[PDB]
Amino acid sequence: VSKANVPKIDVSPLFGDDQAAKMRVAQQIDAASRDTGFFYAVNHGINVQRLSQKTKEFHMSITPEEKWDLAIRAYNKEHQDQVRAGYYLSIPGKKAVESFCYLNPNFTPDHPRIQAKTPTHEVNVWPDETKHPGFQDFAEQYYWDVFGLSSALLKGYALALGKEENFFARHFKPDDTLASVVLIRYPYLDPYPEAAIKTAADGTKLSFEWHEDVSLITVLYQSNVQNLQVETAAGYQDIEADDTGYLINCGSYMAHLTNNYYKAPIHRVKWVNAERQSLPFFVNLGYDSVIDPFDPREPNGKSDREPLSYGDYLQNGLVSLINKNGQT
Ligand SMILES: CC(C)[C@@H](NC(=O)[C@H](CS)NC(=O)CCC[C@H](N)C(=O)O)C(=O)O
Ligand SMILES: [Fe+2]
Repeated sequence: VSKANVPKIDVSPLFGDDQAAKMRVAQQIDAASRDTGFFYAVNHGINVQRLSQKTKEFHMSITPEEKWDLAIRAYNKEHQDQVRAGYYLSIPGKKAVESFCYLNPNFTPDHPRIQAKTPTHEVNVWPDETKHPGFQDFAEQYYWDVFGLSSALLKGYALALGKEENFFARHFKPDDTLASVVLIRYPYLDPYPEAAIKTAADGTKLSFEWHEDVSLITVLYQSNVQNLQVETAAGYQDIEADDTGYLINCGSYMAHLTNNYYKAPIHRVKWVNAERQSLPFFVNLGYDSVIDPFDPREPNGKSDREPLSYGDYLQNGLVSLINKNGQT
């Protein structure tokens, strides 16, 4: 019933060289991360009007033929190499949500991780240029725009924890990041299929159940339709929508590294019968990236938790999320 306190943080100093101003941003990241776990990043420099318009044009013009040709393995047995990247189909009358996921544009057939067949690395699939002119160029450019924003955010998290600003960002590299963009369409449907609505223990109608994120951080743009709720000790609280800002939260890899000092907030998606967009960028590191866990509450920072390689974390995490909350 209540509304979550989600502050709006001007992140523009993180692109600059005024070190005190960066510290003032870091303090606000720290405070939000220790409270509900969510904040809006504002003054971020990304053209989100164009993001939303180009995503809508793609979602509304793609045909069933094209969806089959781009489908991940869960929907097309022919595409055994597409576990992450491709189209995630809706099922008329049963499943409302549909989406398109793409990975690092640098993952080509000649990339060494692709040649080694390393798990979680795939080459992106794209629609025909002539049916969707400019879409691939836009989407690859967007990847690097949100990469740049995420790199700056990571400097803020580092300073917030008392570390040098490259503590996380040094592991977040264009040549090997496992980060993904997902372009999700939540449709207006009348009648809305009952199989696509889940009922929470507390009676709330949901589109996606409670979870912690599989990410270091999650950088999310959504249309202006309220849908997210965050769990607190006193129950779920509504996150108000803001279609000019990016909603930021930590994933479970951050909670692991920090001995839960920055928790991964549990959140869920309420069912709303409205046409809307949900466009997450999941900040993932490289396959071999390892950050030694530390405990910010302890003077010496010592913690007993085992270091975890990002690749093993991600592979287990994505499968666990499918098993718990369903194939999307
Ligand atoms: C809550 C939003 C981020 C969005 N949900 C989501 O994106 C949910 C929960 S964080 N995320 C996932 O299913 C993980 C997708 C991972 C992606 N295929 C990849 O290979 O990297 C929604 O609107 O449902
Ligand atoms: Fe999430």
